[PDB]
Amino acid sequence: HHWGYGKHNGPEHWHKDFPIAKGERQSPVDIDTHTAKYDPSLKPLSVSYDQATSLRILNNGHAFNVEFDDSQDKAVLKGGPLDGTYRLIQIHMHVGSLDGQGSEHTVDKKKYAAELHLVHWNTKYGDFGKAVQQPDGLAVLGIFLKVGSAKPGLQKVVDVLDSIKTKGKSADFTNFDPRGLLPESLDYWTYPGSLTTPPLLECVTWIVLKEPISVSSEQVLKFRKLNFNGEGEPEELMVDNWRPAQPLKNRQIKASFK
Ligand SMILES: [Co+2]
Repeated sequence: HHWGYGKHNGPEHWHKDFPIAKGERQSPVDIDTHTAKYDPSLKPLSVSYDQATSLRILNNGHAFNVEFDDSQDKAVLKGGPLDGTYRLIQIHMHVGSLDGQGSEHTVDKKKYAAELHLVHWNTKYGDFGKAVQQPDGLAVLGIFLKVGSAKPGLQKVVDVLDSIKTKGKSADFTNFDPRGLLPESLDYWTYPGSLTTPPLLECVTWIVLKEPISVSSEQVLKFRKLNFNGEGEPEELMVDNWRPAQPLKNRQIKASFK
């Protein structure tokens, strides 16, 4: 079998195949707002998704993933704690089975209904594959999801979920603007971490937005209708595909806001 989120292959088994799962810079972590350090020396975050170019959306059996053309600097992330340019390559979602869970990062132990991960990689490394092998190769943008008013930017994804219900299924997803997935405020917390799924490489500079985005009940409901399984196998709803919080160790979490 493969790694996953089930009893016999979930986050608790990962360390056997990827020993780094027990490393010193593992993600996600809990964000204790009473001890996070405000650092007024962080250049403002710069999100430039003006010429963004999405390609397709896919169900790899772990989540839905929207792939982007990262051959050029069309949709990048700079500023904040980042040095250089980071190219957006993919966006996926971690969701729960209940509104009270689903996010990977937590704030004062509170879990959100879901967490969006916008994955970017350092252009000083040539490509994603080379980037994941560097302590500062990736820059992932995390956005918490909370039930409220429907998010138009997410409705685009919601409307195609039917076509990619099972593992391995993919659909064309061009003309998708990721700007519609952001909240109003760009305030964030940041700390050095890793990928949250195998190979769990400690190559990412985490940027987690303080302000979640709102999604309607109908939308969140549709985001839980996807399947972990491939067509024809016993149906396993793709819910609770999140890795719990990991030991922060001596890492310091910094806030961009007072
Ligand atoms: Co993720």
